[PDB]
Amino acid sequence: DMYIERAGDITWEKDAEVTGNSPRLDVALDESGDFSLVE
Amino acid sequence: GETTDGVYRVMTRRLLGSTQVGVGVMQEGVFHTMWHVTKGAALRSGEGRLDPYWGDVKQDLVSYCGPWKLDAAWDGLSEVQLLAVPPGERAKNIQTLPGIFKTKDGDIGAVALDYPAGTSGSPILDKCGRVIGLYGNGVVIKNGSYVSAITQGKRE
Ligand SMILES: CS(=O)(=O)c1nccn1Cc1cscn1
Ligand SMILES: CS(=O)(=O)c1nccn1Cc1cscn1
Ligand SMILES: CS(=O)(=O)c1nccn1Cc1cscn1
Repeated sequence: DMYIERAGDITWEKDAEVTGNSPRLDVALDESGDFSLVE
Repeated sequence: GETTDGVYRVMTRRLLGSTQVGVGVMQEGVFHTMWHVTKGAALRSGEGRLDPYWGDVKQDLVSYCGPWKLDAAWDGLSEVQLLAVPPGERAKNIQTLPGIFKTKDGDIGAVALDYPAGTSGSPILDKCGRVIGLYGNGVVIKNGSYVSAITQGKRE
């Protein structure tokens, strides 16, 4: 049996760590909810 | 059970010890997570039971106790925050500028951040603290890195 436990409030944090790039990708979404790259 | 708004871990005791299989959002008395985290199974909150109310495998979303309530959208311009809730680790905000998934049915925001699979369902937020979607359904790219769609439901 799966169970849930609270982990925090949902709030924006000022001066959070900033990372990650912003790729623009061509993708396909199938009937099973899987994304795949189109090339 | 606990019904306070917030981000929650989704755990199971089926495997070794207590294992985190994902994360979700409690808002307006409804629990929101990705379909692949629970497979649509019922959940426990203390002595209370949460039954599935709506779900869709293609969207990879599911709501419990009521209809999907989250309706904020990425503005397509600004940085957002992933409120990552990794297994065994404290909730932590990570700021990023989303990229884009371009599909035959329109464009979706996407976040290029790497976390364990049990982080799926963690919320992505705008600067007003609104949940614009959930992290955890995406693709593996050319260098082995992970890029998640910003997956959002529809408030009926
Ligand atoms: C490409 S990226 O910078 O989004 C990334 N690469 C590995 C992990 N993450 C996110 C991250 C970096 S430090 C804490 N979290
Ligand atoms: C991505 S992972 O599976 O190595 C991982 N294990 C625990 C947390 N993370 C994510 C992380 C934070 S900073 C670099 N990696
Ligand atoms: C890059 S991957 O998809 O092969 C992966 N392997 C371990 C974790 N994840 C990433 C993840 C985070 S939330 C859903 N999936």
